[PDB]
Amino acid sequence: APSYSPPPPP
Amino acid sequence: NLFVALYDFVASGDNTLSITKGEKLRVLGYNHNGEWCEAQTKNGQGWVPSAYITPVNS
Repeated sequence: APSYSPPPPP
Repeated sequence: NLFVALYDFVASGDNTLSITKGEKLRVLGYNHNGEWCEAQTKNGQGWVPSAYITPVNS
């Protein structure tokens, strides 16, 4: 998976 | 392992998958920390945010 954070729920 | 998208998410590279609110998706697994999960839809396959989906029929 990506190492960065997923975006917060909008 | 059948789920529905709660919000829209647009893919950003790194094997991520775009999903549309209301779309159904099959879940194949999760990453080490649970934040990302591997999905398949009618548009393809890839990583989506775990917080963006919920089980169907619950």
